[PDB]
Amino acid sequence: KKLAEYKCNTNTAIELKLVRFPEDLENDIRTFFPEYTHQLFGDDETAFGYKGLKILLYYIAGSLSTMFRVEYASKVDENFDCVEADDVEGKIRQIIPPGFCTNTNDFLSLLEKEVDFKPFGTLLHTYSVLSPTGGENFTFQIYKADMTCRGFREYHERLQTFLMWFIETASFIDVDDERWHYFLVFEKYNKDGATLFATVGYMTVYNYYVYPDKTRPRVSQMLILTPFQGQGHGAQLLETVHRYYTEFPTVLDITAEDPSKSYVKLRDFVLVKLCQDLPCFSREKLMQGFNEDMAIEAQQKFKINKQHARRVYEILRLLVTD
Amino acid sequence: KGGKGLGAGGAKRHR
Ligand SMILES: CC(C)C(=O)SCCNC(=O)CCNC(=O)[C@H](O)C(C)(C)COP(=O)(O)OP(=O)(O)OC[C@H]1O[C@@H](n2cnc3c(N)ncnc32)[C@H](O)[C@@H]1OP(=O)(O)O
Repeated sequence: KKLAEYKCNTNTAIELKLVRFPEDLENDIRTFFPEYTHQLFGDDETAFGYKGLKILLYYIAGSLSTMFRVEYASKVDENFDCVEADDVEGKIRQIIPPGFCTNTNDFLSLLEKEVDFKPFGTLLHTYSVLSPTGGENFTFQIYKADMTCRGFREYHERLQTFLMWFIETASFIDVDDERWHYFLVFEKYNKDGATLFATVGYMTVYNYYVYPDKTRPRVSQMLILTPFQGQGHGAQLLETVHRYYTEFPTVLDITAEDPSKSYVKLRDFVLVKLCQDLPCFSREKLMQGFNEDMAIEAQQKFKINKQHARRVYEILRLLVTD
Repeated sequence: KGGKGLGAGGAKRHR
C-alpha cells in the first residue's frame, strides 16, 4: 500500500447537500464543502487510515433531517499496517445530534413527509427576487424564533453543525441562556403541488445587558449556506435584524462578537444603504466633515453603533466625490 | 465552548 494515499484532506472529503428532490442525491452541483475542518481534524485538516474517504452529511432542505455515512475504498489493517485508522465517525458524532439516518433509502423516506416542515417563530419580512427576463421568481422569508417554538431546539442542533464548517472560531452557544435571539431565513418552493420551506441561513444575536436598563445586541454567528451566498440574503438578514431592534427604545445599538473581514464588508454595505438618505448624511453635510449628529441620527433611526456610523461617513464622503 | 454570551470561542486555524 502507498500510505500517502491513506491521508485525506477533510475539507474535500466532507460532502454536504441540501436536498429538496430525490434527484439532488445524484446531482454533484448540489454538493458543497467545508471551508474549515481544523476544530475536528487539526491544523493540517487531514484524516489518516482511509483511501477514497467520503464523509456524507446530507440534509433535508427545510427540517435539516440528517443522513450521516462514512464511505471508503479501503482502510489500514492493524495486523499488516500496524496502525489503526482515525475514528472519523466518532469525531463527526461529537458535533451532530443523535438520530441521523445512515442510508439514502431511510433519508428519501423522510423526504416524502418534508411538506410538514414549517418555519419557526414570528414572520418579520418577506422578499422576492423577480426575473427581469420572464423567468423564475424566488421568494424568501425571515423569522425570529426561540426555544418556545415546537421543534426549534432540535432543529438548531442540526443547523449549528454548519457553523463548524464555515466560521473559523465557531463554538456552540448555551441555548439555556434566555438572552440568545435567533433570526432564520427560508426560501419557499413548490413540490407536488404543495408549498415547502428550505433553510437558507441564520443569525444568533446576544441581547447583552447594559447597566442599568438597556441592551446592546451583539451579532455572534451569521451564516448564509453556500448555495445561497452572494445573492443578497445576508444583506436582507442584517437589515431585517436592525429594523427589528429599531422598535425597542431600550436597545442602544448593535455590535458583533469578533467580526470577520466578510462580515465587516457586509455590515458597511447594509449600514451605508440605511444611512444614505438620512438628512444628517446629505452631500452638503458630508462635505463639512464628520459631525456627531451623524452618529446620533444613525443610532436613533437604525440602532447603528457610533464606530460604524464613522465608517458610514467615510464611505459616503468617498461616494459624493471623484 | 465559549463563555456566557459567546458563539465564537473556538480555535483559530494555524497553517
Ligand atoms: C463576524 C461575526 C459577527 C459573524 O456574524 S460570523 C462571520 C460571517 N459569516 C461567515 O463568514 C460565514 C460564511 N459566509 C457567509 O455566511 C456569507 O457569505 C456572509 C458573510 C454572511 C455574507 O452573506 P451573503 O448573503 O453572501 O452576502 P450578500 O447579501 O450577497 O452581500 C454580498 C455583497 O453584495 C453586495 N450587495 C448585496 N445586496 C446588494 C444589493 N441589493 N444591491 C447591490 N449590491 C448588493 C454588497 O457588496 C455585499 O457586501 P459583502 O457581503 O460585504 O461583499
